[PDB]
Amino acid sequence: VHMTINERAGMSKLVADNIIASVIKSNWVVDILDIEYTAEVMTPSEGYT
Amino acid sequence: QVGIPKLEVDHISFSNVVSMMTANIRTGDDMAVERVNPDDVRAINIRNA
Repeated sequence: VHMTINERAGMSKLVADNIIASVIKSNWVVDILDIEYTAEVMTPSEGYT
Repeated sequence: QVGIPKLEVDHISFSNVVSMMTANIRTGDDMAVERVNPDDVRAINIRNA
């Protein structure tokens, strides 16, 4: 399933655990459009802080 | 003939069949819910019934 989550509002936490669980076990691809993020590109030497 | 209802006549009957639960219905597994509030009060849609 290529699930699309336009908004996480009102979502059960149990359901969110379930969806990530299906990401891992059922190989779901879930796309959360609600999220905003800044990114940083680490060099391999500095690793993930 | 069919059996007359006991309530239908003025006799007293001191033996009767009584339906009953086999054990206490109050098992203590009371229902509980995950309420999850609106993210933004201004975004709420009062409209449309």
